[PDB]
Amino acid sequence: GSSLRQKLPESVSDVRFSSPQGQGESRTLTDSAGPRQITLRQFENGVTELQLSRPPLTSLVLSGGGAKGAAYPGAMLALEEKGMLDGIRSMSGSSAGGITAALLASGMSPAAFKTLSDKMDLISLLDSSNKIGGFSELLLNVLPRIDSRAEPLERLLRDETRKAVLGQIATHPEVARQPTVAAIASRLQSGSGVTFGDLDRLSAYIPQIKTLNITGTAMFEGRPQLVVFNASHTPDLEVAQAAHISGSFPGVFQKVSLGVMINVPVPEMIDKNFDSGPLRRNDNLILEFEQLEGLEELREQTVVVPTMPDEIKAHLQERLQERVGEHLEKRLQASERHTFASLDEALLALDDSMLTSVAQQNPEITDGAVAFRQKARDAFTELTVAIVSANGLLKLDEAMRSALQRLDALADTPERLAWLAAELNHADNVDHQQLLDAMRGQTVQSPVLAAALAEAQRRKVAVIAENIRKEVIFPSLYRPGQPDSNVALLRRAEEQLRHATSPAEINQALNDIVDNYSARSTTVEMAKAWRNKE
Amino acid sequence: GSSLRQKLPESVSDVRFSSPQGQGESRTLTDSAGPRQITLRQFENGVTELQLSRPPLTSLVLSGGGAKGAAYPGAMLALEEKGMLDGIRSMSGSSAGGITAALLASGMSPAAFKTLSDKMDLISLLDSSNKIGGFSELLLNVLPRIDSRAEPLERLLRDETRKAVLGQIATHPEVARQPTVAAIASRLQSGSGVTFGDLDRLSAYIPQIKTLNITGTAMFEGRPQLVVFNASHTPDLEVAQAAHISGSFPGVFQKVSLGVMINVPVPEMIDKNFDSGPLRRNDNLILEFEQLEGLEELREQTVVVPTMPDEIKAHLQERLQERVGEHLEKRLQASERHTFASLDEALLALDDSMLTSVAQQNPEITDGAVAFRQKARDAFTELTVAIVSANGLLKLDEAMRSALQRLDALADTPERLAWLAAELNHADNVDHQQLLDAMRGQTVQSPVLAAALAEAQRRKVAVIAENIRKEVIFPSLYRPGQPDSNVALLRRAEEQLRHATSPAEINQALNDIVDNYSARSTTVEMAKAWRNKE
Amino acid sequence: MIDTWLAQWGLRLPSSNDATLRLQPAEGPELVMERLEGGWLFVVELGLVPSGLPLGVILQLLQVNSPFSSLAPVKLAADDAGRLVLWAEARDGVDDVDALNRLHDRLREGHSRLVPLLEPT
Amino acid sequence: MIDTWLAQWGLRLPSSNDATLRLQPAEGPELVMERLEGGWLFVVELGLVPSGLPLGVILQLLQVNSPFSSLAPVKLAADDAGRLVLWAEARDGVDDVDALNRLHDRLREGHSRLVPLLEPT
Repeated sequence: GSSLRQKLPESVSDVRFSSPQGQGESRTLTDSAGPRQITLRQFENGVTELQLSRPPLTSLVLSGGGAKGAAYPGAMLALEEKGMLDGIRSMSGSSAGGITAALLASGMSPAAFKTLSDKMDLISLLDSSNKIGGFSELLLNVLPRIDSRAEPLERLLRDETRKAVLGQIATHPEVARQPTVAAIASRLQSGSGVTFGDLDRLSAYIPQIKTLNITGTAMFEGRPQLVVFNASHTPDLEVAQAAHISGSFPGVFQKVSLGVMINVPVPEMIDKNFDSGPLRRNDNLILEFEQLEGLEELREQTVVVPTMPDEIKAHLQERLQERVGEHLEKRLQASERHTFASLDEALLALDDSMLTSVAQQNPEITDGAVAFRQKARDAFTELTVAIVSANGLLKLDEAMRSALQRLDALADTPERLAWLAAELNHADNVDHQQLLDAMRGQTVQSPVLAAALAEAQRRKVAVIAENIRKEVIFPSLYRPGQPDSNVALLRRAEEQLRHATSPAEINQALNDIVDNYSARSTTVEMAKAWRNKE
Repeated sequence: GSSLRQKLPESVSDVRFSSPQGQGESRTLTDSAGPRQITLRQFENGVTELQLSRPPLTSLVLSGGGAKGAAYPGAMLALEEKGMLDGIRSMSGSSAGGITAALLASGMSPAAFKTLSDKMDLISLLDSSNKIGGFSELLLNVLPRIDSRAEPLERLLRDETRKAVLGQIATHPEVARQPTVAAIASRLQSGSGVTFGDLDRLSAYIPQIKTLNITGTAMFEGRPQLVVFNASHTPDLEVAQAAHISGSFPGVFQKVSLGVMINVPVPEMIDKNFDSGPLRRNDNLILEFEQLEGLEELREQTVVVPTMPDEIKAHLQERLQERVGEHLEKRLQASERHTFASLDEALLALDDSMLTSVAQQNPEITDGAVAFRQKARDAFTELTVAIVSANGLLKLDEAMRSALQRLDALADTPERLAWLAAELNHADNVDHQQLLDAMRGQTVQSPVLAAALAEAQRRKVAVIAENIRKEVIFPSLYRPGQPDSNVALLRRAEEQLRHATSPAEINQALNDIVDNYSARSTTVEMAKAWRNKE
Repeated sequence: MIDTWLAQWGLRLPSSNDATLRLQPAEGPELVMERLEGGWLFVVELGLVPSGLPLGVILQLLQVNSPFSSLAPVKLAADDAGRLVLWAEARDGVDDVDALNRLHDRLREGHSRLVPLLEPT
Repeated sequence: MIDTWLAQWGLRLPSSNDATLRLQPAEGPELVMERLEGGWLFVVELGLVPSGLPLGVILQLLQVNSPFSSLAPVKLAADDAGRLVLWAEARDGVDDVDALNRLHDRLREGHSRLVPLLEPT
């Protein structure tokens, strides 16, 4: 449990390295295998070292502030220029960049976007010539109420987005014919704006449509609050509405009844996800103005660009172009290292593709691992046929037992049992989840199922903790008046919460706060409220 | 309040030495003046440094333990050999040395004592062939009850003491004729033992009779307790009884109803006294076995000697003789240094004698100080005539006012006002105390009286604190099981108490204890009891 | 000189060495050693500071940092996450095997002394 | 080199120097300097540790001792009497005027920051 910062002596007998560390000469088991250049080195004492190309660029995080979003098309060009704009599957922006990523997710081609930003850098500057639950669902519920429907910004975005999305639909007439798509474009042509729900729904068909996450931080009661608009929380709300709402510098709370601050801290946009193993699944290009994903690893993924005329804005679309150009080729020559305590552990860390690559190249190494993977993938289907045919009529019939028996047989080391449990936890997999939800709290014959169930509850507990961090801590932690004493307490509650494995530990987090926070009331209430609810 | 143990920087402007420290060349105002060799050096900036011979040897502290008190006559000889046994006015012993100093205070000449110790080193070894308020007045009240009157040790001591005292009385037939003495020796010849009350009463007449203090530490309830026998607490109790009681290694508590440990820590025997100034009034010869009077200053005054035959006991009476011989001549060539912030401050630190010596030698220096001393000594008599003639009939008549006016006139600097207050606080001076007791709590016209009264309450408060240290702290602090955490707390309560100037601060000391002591009950009760009483 | 301190357990400072190594001895606390400008930082973890400590315990904690403590030069602190830590600082040049062996022992001595003061709270 | 540190206030290290000197500047805490084997010990007093401190305060206290604190190398401790103390250690040889001037400032910075955390308790 690591340490974060920013007379003769009687002998100590024999001492190992608590982590795995290669000792002695290494042989190379597999050199550069596959698209992701898998290298395996193995040492005299077993320890296997994995080296592998940086993950695929699948995400774009756009940080807000200022008005300077006339530089933004610099990058956009740099992306299609080197041709990895296709490869993006997600876009995330706050404040001023909140609008920009809207435009882009909507499917606005690189050249298309620019001309708009050259009549936008007027508008973005003229809007600066203008200038229980939480403060999230009480926004999520205040929208349909007393808010002026469509402004100059809402209209313009509504249309920009609606053009891109509708345009892509046509270039791809193979998808246009699919019911659900043709349902969406008849909505769009009726005058409706693009939602997240469908930006999402369209990114599965066409790869030039991207998902959207717009983050923003609203002051209430001196206490900044995180607010998220994305496919999951605000699915049918319109992309235009949100990007404008998060245009609101500090914004009015309608007075509804019962470094600096404009920054949403970078890591509050990047997503928490449960990867089956120690491998990161993707990379972020983080554009900024002026598996704890650390400062140091985030720096590595962040390029930071250094009354506006029309030629200085070009300059800025060149400086950016060029930095976001060197990065992308450099990032192509850098790596990831992961150290394991055994070969099989490191073959477990690879997805089936990667495994298959190493296998092509050096089959002597992997035959065991491919054998195991094959049997697991079989047993997991076999188990799914069971779950489904049981709905035909909860009760673990024999067929599930048999497949759980087949899985139990594969878990002949602690490493593989862990892998088999995680595999059975994929939130995405409705049928497996169907079964874990059912055996929740139960004692089961099968070890694998027993693992999987425990793993499930750990996750349940982690989201609860994460929710509390976001709504009891985050607001206090960044209250401007906050005496350092108070900050110390909460920076500690965060630590407690990070490592919380059981509801009881979560309770203790909150009590530490109730017992020790000096109103020097609300945070304390807030906490009390979390402590009593299930 | 001292510490006990065992980017450009923005400037700090002008900084003095918080204590006085001589800076620059010194002149010598007065070289070796008088019996006590007074030297005054004065520096360019005013600071006057005093150097003076170590104080008179007036006290003998005898530490207990073992049976090895057959070495003791080594020193006794060394004392009369160099001839400073006369000069002793006090004797203080614990455990095994508790007997020894009894014998000596009783007036037993050096040679006399030895022959006894050569039939005592049998007896002292045969007794090892044998082997609200507090545990102090419940001893002080358990004595006259169910205790076997006179044992072999009680008898032998009763007589040794009674011989010496009665013998001295005769050699000095000028005192024998005085009523009070002739009252005491008719008691002694009647079969009564020597008390403290009279050992005291006789030391004023004859200088070969010494006072006695016997300290001892009794375990009760695992909790060691300090117990004192002296002229003030147990005046009429017999010297013999006590020295035997404190012969009791750990001793039985009759079961009456409602480094190591045998050591009474050295400083619990040496006396707390309120000297009018920064000068120590006397020295201790501390014999040990194996104005915070510090470790370091106590070391300086402590010489530490390194089935018993009769010739090895001689050896020991020679080793001691010789060390207690080198000491006494060395101590004669060592000094005391005191630094003051002005001449007059250092002339204030001298008693009238010392003053008079410096005056003989360098009258230009002192005329002012002798002028002031003369007028103070006059005004203090003048005030005493007032107090007394008022008893003739509480109410400050004019005559007291006049003398208080004369004193107020002398206090023309903060240093002298302090001196004048302390002078008026001499506990020994019944008439002054008569007046301070009367104006207690009152607001008075005279500044000097206002000082004196404040000074009085400070002292009242210090004895209370000292009492608590001795009976709430001391017992817990040296409980054998005591976890260091607990020790830290009390070592701190001691600190609080040391610096306590008002009853309110004393209350807080005790609360710190109630609030923070882990029974890991009694100390806490004990404290509660002190906190409620006036 | 660190590498010869290691050497005595038949361990060797691992190639491509980065930030933090962690040694776990057969008895007692894990030892975390970061690496610095010109020296290593040894550290031992004692858990998150507990709520409701009694004064005396607080005191015994603070007293670990007196320049005269029996544990010198080991220091007691908390990291930014509120985790109570004993640490010392081994410099290249200055220190050597015997000296590192001392640091280590003083850390284990500090850890055993204090560790029961927190738990029972 | 201490004597030339002194010199800048027109003070001079007093002859027949013994254990403890005490400097009182025109603003701010008194500075106690004991003398050691081959160096001086600067110390600043913050009062006796209070009873009933809240956790966060305890934490901010402990955090003063992280090897990375803005006050390094000044340390926070309590003496045997339970008195809360900031101290640093100036060696002969190593340190000099500019360096001693730093220690001093870090002590005053530490004292002003913390001193209000105790009083109001």
